[PDB]
Amino acid sequence: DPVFVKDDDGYDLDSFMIPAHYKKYLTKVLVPNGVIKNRIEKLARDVMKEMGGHHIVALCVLKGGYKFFADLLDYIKALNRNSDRSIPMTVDFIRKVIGGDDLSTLTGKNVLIVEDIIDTGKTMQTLLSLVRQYNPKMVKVACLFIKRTPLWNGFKADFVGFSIPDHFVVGYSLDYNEIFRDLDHCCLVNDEGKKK
Amino acid sequence: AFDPVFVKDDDGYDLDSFMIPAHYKKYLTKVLVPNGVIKNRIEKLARDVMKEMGGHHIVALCVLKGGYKFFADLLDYIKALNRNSDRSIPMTVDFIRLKDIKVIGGDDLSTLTGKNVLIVEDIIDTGKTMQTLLSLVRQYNPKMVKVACLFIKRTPLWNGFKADFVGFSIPDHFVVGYSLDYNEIFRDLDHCCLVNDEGKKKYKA
Repeated sequence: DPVFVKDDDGYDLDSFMIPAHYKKYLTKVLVPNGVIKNRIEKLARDVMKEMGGHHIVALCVLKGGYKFFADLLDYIKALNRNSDRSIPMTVDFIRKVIGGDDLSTLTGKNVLIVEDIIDTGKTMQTLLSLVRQYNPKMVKVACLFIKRTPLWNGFKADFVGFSIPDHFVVGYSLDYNEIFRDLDHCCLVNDEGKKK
Repeated sequence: AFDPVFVKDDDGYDLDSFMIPAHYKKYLTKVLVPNGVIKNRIEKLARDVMKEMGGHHIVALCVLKGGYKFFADLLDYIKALNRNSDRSIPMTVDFIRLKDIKVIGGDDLSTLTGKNVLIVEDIIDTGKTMQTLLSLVRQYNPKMVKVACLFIKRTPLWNGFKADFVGFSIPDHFVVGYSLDYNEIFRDLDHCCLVNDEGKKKYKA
C-alpha cells in the first residue's frame, strides 16, 4: 500500500535545501528527497519478497525520469547481494525496446514494469497486455507516484510509492524538462513556473 | 525561514510504509518522522547555522542527553560547508552535562568568550535546560549564543523559550528512534516513531 499524500499536505520551501533561483517558480514541497529514498527502499524490499525467488527482468519506461530507476535498481541490487542466494537481474528500457528484442526472453521470468509516475494507466496497461503475450512467470508494476486523477481509468498497481493529488509536479527528475535539474525534492509548481 | 517543520497531531506514516526491523513493530504505533526527512532537515539546519555563525570560530556545545547521533550528523554537514567556503573558520566541539555546570572538552564556560557558541540538544520540551545554559554562556560574553535543536515538543509545560534552529515541531507523545534515547532498546531504529502502551511497558525500569 502506498503512502497517502493528502491534498493540502506538504512542506515550506525554506524547510529543506532548495537552490535559491528555483524558489521563485515553486509553491511548496510535496515529498522531500529523503522520504522518496526511504519509500523506494521499502518498494525494493517488497519487490524482492515477491519476485526474488526467480530471475527478475526490470522494464523501465523512459519518460525522462532516470532518478527513480537509479535508486530503485540500487536497492534491488543491494538486497540481491545481501541475500544468501544471488538471483539474475536483467534491466531493459522501453521507448520498442532499446535492449532488447526479441521480447521472447521474457518467458518464464519475473517481469517488473517500472514507471516513475502513473497518470491515466494507458502506457502501463498497453505493456501489461504486451508482456502477458510472452508467458512470463509473473508481471508486476512498480511506480513512485500515482496521481489521484478523478479520470483514473485504469488499474491499481502492485508496488506504488506515493498516492498524490492531481497536480503538476517537478523535482527529483519527474519533469521531462531539464529546468529543475538541481531540485532533489518533489515540488508542485506555481503560476510563474508553469511556463513552460 | 528558520521556522521548524510542523508535524501535526495526526501526521505520520504506517509501520509498513518504511523499513523497520520486524521485532520493533510490536512496540510501535506509527512513524512520526522518517530518517530521510530528518536528514534533509538537519542539512538545512546546518546551512542555517553556517549562514548566521560561519563568520567566526564556532564552538558547538552538545547537551548530553543519551545519544550523540544528531550532534555527529549536524556537525558533519557543518564541517562539509566549512571546507567548501572562501574563508574557513575554526571549530570546537564540547559536551555539556546539567546538574552544575561543567564542560567536557578543551573549553570551559570561561573560555567561550569572543566565540560563536551553538548550544545543541536533541529535544526541547520544558525549555528549562536551554534557558539555564543560555544564561550561563551569556555571563562570559561570547560573540554570539545560538540554540539548535532537532525536536520541540508542544507541551503546556513549555516555558516560552524559542530556540534559533529547530528541525521539527512535534506533538506531546513520547517518541523513539534515530537519536532519541530509549535506553538503547530501539538502537537499530532509524525513523522517529511513537511507542505504544506495550512498548512503554517494556521500557520500565
